Amino acid sequence: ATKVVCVLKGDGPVQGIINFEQKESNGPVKVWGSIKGLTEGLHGFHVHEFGDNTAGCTSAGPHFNPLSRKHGGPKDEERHVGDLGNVTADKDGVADVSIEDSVISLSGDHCIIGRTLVVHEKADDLGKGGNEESTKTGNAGSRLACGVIGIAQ
Amino acid sequence: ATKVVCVLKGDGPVQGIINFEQKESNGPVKVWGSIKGLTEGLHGFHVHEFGDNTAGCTSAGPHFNPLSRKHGGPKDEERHVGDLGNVTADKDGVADVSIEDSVISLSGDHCIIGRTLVVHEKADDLGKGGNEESTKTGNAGSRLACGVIGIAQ
Ligand SMILES: O=C(Nc1ccccc1)c1ccccc1[SeH]
Ligand SMILES: O=C(Nc1ccccc1)c1ccccc1[SeH]
Ligand SMILES: [Zn+2]
Ligand SMILES: [Zn+2]
Repeated sequence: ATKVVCVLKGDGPVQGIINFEQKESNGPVKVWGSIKGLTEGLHGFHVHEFGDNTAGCTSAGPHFNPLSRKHGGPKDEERHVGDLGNVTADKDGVADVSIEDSVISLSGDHCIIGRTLVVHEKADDLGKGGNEESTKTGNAGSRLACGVIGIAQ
Repeated sequence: ATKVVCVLKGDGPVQGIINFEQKESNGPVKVWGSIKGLTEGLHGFHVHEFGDNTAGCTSAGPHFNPLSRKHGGPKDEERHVGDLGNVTADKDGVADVSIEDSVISLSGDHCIIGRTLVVHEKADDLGKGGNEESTKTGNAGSRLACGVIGIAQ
């Protein structure tokens, strides 16, 4: 019943449209849409803390982390609320996105409305890279495109 | 205290940053920042319903209007929640924005988080233009720049 949407833009050629939908407050969020202009393979896919694009995607701050946990894959107990893991771009540079997540929400204290969705330069190592940056960002590199997560029709 | 922010971008040169601060729930909201690339004079300045940028500023929908009223100035009893009236571009094309509104909120029913701020091509006539368009849009014309209203540090 709660419908939200995010348009991903950055300096470069990466852009996309991601829909979010949640039927029950406590229940899962379906995340789906398309992203084009990516390099083929995995790209880190995260909700960042701030709906702030004042200095581009950098202003968005870290992965949304209300419970002060270390970075992980979406399936781990130890993760950021914003840890949606990876999306996969085909050879034409298009990632078809379809995720269900039960840690993000479109209501309550884990609500992601007014926060930033970011698609990253390279693979999220899901906290398994064996360095400090692995358990903070997943070493997914720079922020290619982002947008503020907003209420849709 | 809640702090939110909006970056205004469009197809032309209008660019700006607008901060929103509310110290207590259903308290007044301070709106302040800077917009540049505006023609000298009054520009309609409204929160629109949808934080949806899929089709540029057009997909923002109409003025945020949860109480199903007609368009007016921010000081009118008959207004949209999104009716913030006008901002003034000086002779350099810069609008230094500073508004206090008690109808918009950053919590509860009148909350503008995940909605869209739009600066318009022309003056908001505050519903006194003597036509249908006046009682819906204030004849503010086209959407020069918009942004989704997001959570700030
Ligand atoms: O809904 C929100 N909070 C909220 C907090 C506690 C209980 C119920 C609801 C919210 C606040 C800001 C932005 C977006 C949302 Se969804
Ligand atoms: O505030 C929100 N929910 C909410 C829930 C319970 C009490 C008060 C408020 C909210 C939801 C979506 C967007 C923005 C806000 Se501010
Ligand atoms: Zn993380
Ligand atoms: Zn209006």
